[PDB]
Amino acid sequence: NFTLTQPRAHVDLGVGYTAVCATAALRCPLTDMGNTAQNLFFSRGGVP
Amino acid sequence: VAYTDRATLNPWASQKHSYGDRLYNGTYNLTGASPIYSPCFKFFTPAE
Repeated sequence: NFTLTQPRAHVDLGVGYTAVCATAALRCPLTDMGNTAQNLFFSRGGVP
Repeated sequence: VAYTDRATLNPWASQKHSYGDRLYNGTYNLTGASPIYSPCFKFFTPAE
């Protein structure tokens, strides 16, 4: 099992910002906006 | 899995050995020897 590893490096050369993100489009929403409560009883906290 | 707040909406044909799913599911041979096509053969049936 030849473990090929290639160490390298990289450095930025920008005074302000030379790279921008632009959230533009929308795919399908991942979590449904349905009806879901929470039952905080999971937490063994407080004096009973 | 659709309206999770509840468990069903038809307590009389969504349960095992209920009023409807014994009548409309051919595994029990109620309307077996009857050659009429009833269009509920697919909405109530455990398929292969």
